[PDB]
Amino acid sequence: STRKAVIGYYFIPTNQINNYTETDTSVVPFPVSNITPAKAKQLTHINFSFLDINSNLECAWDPATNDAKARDVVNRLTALKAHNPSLRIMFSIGGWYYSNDLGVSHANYVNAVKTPASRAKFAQSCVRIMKDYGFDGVDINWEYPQAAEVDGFIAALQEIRTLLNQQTITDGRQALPYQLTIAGAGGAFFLSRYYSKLAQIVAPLDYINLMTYDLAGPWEKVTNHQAALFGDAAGPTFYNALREANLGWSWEELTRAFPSPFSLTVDAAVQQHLMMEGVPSAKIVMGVPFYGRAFKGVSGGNGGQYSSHSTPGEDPYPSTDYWLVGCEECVRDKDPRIASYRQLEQMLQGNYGYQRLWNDKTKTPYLYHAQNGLFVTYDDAESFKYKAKYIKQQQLGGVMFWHLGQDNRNGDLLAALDRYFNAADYDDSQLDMGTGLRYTGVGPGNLPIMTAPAYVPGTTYAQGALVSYQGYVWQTKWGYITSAPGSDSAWLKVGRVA
Amino acid sequence: STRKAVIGYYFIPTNQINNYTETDTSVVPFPVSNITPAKAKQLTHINFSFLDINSNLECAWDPATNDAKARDVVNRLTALKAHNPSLRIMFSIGGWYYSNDLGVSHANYVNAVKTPASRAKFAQSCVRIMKDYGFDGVDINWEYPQAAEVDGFIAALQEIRTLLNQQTITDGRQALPYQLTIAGAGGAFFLSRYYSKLAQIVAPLDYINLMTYDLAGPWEKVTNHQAALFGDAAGPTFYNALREANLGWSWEELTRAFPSPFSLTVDAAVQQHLMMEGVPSAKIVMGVPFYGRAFKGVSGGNGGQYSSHSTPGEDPYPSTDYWLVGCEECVRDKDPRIASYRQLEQMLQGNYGYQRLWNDKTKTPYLYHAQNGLFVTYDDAESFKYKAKYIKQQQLGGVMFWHLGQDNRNGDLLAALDRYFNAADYDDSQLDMGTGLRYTGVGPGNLPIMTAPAYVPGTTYAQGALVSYQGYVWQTKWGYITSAPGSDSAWLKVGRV
Repeated sequence: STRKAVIGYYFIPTNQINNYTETDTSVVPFPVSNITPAKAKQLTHINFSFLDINSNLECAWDPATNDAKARDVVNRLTALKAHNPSLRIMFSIGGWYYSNDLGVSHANYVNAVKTPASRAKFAQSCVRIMKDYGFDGVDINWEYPQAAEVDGFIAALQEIRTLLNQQTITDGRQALPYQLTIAGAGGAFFLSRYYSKLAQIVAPLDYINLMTYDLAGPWEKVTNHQAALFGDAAGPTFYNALREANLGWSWEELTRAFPSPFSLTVDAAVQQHLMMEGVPSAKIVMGVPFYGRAFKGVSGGNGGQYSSHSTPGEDPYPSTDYWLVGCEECVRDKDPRIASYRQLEQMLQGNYGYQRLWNDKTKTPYLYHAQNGLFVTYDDAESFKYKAKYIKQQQLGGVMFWHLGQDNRNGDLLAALDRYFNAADYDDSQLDMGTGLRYTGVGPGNLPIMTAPAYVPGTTYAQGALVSYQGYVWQTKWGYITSAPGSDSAWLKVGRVA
Repeated sequence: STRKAVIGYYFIPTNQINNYTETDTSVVPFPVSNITPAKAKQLTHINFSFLDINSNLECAWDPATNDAKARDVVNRLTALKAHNPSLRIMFSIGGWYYSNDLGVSHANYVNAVKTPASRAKFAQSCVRIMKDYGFDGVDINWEYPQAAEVDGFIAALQEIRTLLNQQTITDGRQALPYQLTIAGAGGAFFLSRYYSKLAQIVAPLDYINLMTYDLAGPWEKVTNHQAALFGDAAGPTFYNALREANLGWSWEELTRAFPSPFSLTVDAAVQQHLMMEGVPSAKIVMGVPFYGRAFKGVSGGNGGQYSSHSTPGEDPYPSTDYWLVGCEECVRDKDPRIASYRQLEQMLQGNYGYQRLWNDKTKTPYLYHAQNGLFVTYDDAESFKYKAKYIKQQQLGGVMFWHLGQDNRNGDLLAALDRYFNAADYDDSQLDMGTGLRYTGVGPGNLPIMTAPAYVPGTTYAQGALVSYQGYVWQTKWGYITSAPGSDSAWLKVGRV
C-alpha cells in the first residue's frame, strides 16, 4: 500500500538560529548535522518551525531573526533531499506561542483570513516565502481558529492550495508537488471550535496532522497519560465538547455521536474525525510526542497514575525549584514539568530511582519515582508499535511527531516508526491491541448499513419500529407515528440503505 | 386586571343541526336555549364547532348540512350577545376527525396552505364564512400541521390576520375586533411538530388555546390522569419529544430545556410554551375538559391509577359491550370510554359503586369502581380551583374547555371557572398548590434574572465562571476559556441581566 507519511517537526528558537552552531550543544542542542542520510531516508517530511504572520498580514520570520543565519539553517535541511527523493522540507506558520488566543501574533491570523483581498495577499506571501527560502510546502499551525473565523480560515487554505498548484506547474514540480497541511487539534475541547466544518477544512489539504498529545498535564488535577492510545476505565474521563459544536443535530444524534464523559485518547481524536462525512482516513496523520510531561506530589498505589499532585500548571514555570531528578535539560530550560525522550532515556539509565512501568490498556509507558513521589507520562518505541499498527489498521495517512530534536542521539524513535511501517524484518501481525476502551460514537455522517422494510404511507408505527426511506433506515422514538421519516421529530436516522 | 378569557366550545354534530329542536333532549341533548343569559355572561367566547376545509380548499360546512338550519342555530348563538357585550361567537375549522393525519379531510388542510394563491383563497373564504354567518372570529383546529407544512400554516395565519384587521376597520369593530385563535397541542409529542416556530405561529393570534387534556387514555398502557396540573412521581413518565424538534440548539441547551423522561401535565405544556422567546403568557389559554375518560380491567392498590387495563383504544369503539356502569349517555353514544361531567355527576350520586378519590399531587379527582375494576379520570369544580389559580399566577390569557354540552344542567363547571376569576367574594389566597412535580426546563424565553461581572476581553476563565455580556449572564462548560460569550461555545447563556 501507499507509503505512510513520517512527518517530523524541526523546531529551533530564534536565539538558536541567530547563534547557530553544530559544535556546541549548550548553544544548539540539536543541530541539523544530527540528521544523517539514514535519518533523512526515514522521514517523508520535516516541518521547519516556526514562521509567523506579521502586522502587515503576511507570512514572515520573527523580525529578530538574522536572515542569513535562517537561510543557512534551512539550507542544511533542504540539503537532506539529496538523500531521499521523496523528502519535503515544509515550513510551519504558527505554533502555540504565536497563534494561541492570547498569543503575541493572534490578531494577525484572524485579520489575515478576513477578506478575499487579505487572503490573497496572505496566500501570495506564503508562496513567496516558500520559494525564497527553498521550502517544499506550507503547514498552517493556528491553535486555533474559532467558530466565527472558520469560514475565513477555510477560504484561506483554498487560496493557498490554488496558488501552490499553479506554482507546481510553473516550476515543473509534478514529480514532487508543493503541499499544504495543517496541524489540527488532537483533543475535543479545541476541536469543537471548528469540528462542524472539518470536511471543508481538510479538502484543500494533503494531510491534517492531529496533535494527539498533551491530553494530560499539570494543568489538569489528575495525573494521566498524555497520549493514551485507548482508554483505561480506571483513569479520568472528560466532558465531550463536540456535543456543543453548531451541528444542527438532534439530542439523540448528539448523544450517539459524542458519548460523555469519555476517555481523552488518541483513538478518540482519530475516530471523532472519521465520524464526519467527507474526512478521508488517508489524510489523517496521527501525532505522537517525543517528550514526556512530569508531575510531583503524587501518591503511590497505582504507580503514580490517576493521582492528585502538587504541580503548578501555569506558564512559565513559576519556581526556581527543579525537582525532576536527573533532568539536567529541565534545569537548562527552566521547567521540570517537561523533558525530551532523549533526557528521559538518560534518566532511566542513570540509576536515579525511576521505575519504567507499562499500562496495557492505554499501551503507553510511564515513569514512577517512589522515593520522591514523581510521575512522568511519555511515549517510546514500544508504544509506537501499537500506534503504528493502529495507523495501518485504520488506513491513516501516517504519523507526525513533535519534535525531532527531542529524539535520542541515535534517532531511535524515528528509526522505530520507519521500521514499523517499512522494515521487512518487523512483523506486527500478532501484536495484540488490547482491551483498552475504544471510542464508539456514531455520527449521522458514518451510519452503518442497515436493513428494514420500506416505509408505508398511511401506516401507524409503534415505538422502536424501523423503516427504510430515502436512503436511510429510521427508527421511531415514540408510538402512534403517522408521519413520514425525514425532518419530523419522531424518526431518528440510524443506518444507511445499501 | 385584564379579564381572563373563558372560551367554551359548543359542538353540535351535523345530524343534530339537521333535526334541531330545543324541546327534545333525545334528539338535541344540548340546544342553544340551555345557554341562559347568566351562562352567556360567564363566557367571553363560544367556539362553534366544527366547520371543515373542502376540496375547493375553502372553509365550508360539512356538505350534508341543512344550511337554513345551520344559520338558525348560529343566529341563536349570536343572539346571546344581547346579554354580554364582550361575548364573541367564534367558529372552529377542523378538529381531530376532519384534520388528523389519517382523517377524512386531511389533504385539504395540507393543500390549502401550500401556495400564496391557495393561502389567499383559503384566508378569503374564512372571512367570508365569518361575515356571512355572523361569527366574530376564526379558530383554526388543525391537529396538526407537520414540520414541512408549518411555514405554509404560519403564512396562512398571517394572511387571515391581515384580512381580519382590515375587516374590523371596515365594520367599525374597534371595540370588539375580529379575532383569530388556534387550538394548540397540549402534549409534547404533537407539539414537537411545530414547536421550533412557536413564536411565528402565535404572533398572528389573539390566543393559542392549549388542548391540555387527553394526556391519558386507552391508547396508553398505563391508566393515568388525562389532565394532571402537576406531576406525581408514582405515575408514568414520558419521552420528551421536544428534544428532537429542529431547534438547532446544543446538547446543553436541549437537555436544560427538555428533561426526559418527564411528567405529561398541564403545567408541562404551559411551561414548554413559555420557554420560547416571543410567546407571551397573556396569549396562552389553558384548555380543561368537561368530560372524563374511562378504563376497564384495572387492578387495585392505587385506586385504579397507574394500572394495566383491557380497554380497546381504537376508534370507533370496536365492540358493543357498554361496561361503564350507570353511563346511559355512553349507550346512546355507543362508547363507554368517555362520559360528560353531567353524566359522571349522576353516576357518582347514583350508588353504582364508584368511589371519588383525590390525587393531591396532580390536583385532580378520579373514580374507582372496585367491584368491576374501572377507573375514570376527569376534572371538576375542585380541580378547577388549582387550574384557575395557576392561570392567574402564571399570567395566562384564560381558560378554554371542551365542551359546553357536557357541563351539568346548572352549568356548575362554567360557573366555577367564572367565580374563580371574577367573584369578589371568592378568595384563593390560602389555596395550596402542593408538592406535585413542576416542569423545570429553561429555554431562551424564560431565563432567570441574574447578575454577574462584565466579561473582560483578555481574561481566562475557569469552569463554572459567570459573566455578563450582551445583556445576558453566561457560565463556562469547561475550563481555560479564552474567548467571548457568543463567540466561544464554552459559554452557556444561563441568565438575563
